[PDB]
Amino acid sequence: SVSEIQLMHNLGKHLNSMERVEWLRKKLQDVHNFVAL
Repeated sequence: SVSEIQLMHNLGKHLNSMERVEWLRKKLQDVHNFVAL
């Protein structure tokens, strides 16, 4: 897409408002491990 670099157009699986709040819930069990398991 065009203009996809606004902070890398702060993209993350099309992170929206309800996706960023759930994102943060996943980043809570990630910031001290960084593993998808």
